[PDB]
Amino acid sequence: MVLSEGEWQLVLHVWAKVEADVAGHGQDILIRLFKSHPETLEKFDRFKHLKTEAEMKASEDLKKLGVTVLTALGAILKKKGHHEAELKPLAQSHATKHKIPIKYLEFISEAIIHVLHSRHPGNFGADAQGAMNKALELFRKDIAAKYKELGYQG
Ligand code: HEM
Repeated sequence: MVLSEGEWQLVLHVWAKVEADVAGHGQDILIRLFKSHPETLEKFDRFKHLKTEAEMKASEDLKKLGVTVLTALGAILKKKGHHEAELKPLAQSHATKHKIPIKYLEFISEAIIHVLHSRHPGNFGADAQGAMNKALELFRKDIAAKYKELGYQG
């Protein structure tokens, strides 16, 4: 699928806001995912044991992961669709080391949208949410295609 430039602009304008606090937004997102869809936590051997939201917030390693994930995502969004080189390593580890089904990539997309909507209401009205949704769907479509070539199809 293809985003127009005005859609990419809506995406990169709210992302610029996220980028003022990457660690705080990575924390919010992962916790939202884990609270909404607890089964997802089972994929993380390093964080599997965290029992409450308070322990998740206090986890220094979970914060460092959140930074790593948002940074990789940010790098993809900034390519505005031309993200074939960035997607390759990401799809290989998520398909063959981590084994993350597309369904879980849908769950984290929903958590990203939930946190931007709560934190950036002024820069995340309906049009901007529509554009971010389209960018994450494009992401998911391209990753699923890569999964299939890799032998996983998730
Ligand atoms: C926006 C979508 C996502 C992005 C950009 C992303 C990015 C990354 C990156 C950059 C790393 C470290 C390098 C690597 O192992 O490839 C990582 C690790 C990992 N990811 Fe993802 N990921 C995403 C979605 C998810 C989801 C939905 C799951 C599970 C429900 C997941 C599970 C994991 C696990 C288990 C690891 C290893 C973490 C650790 O170091 O202990 N990922 N991810």
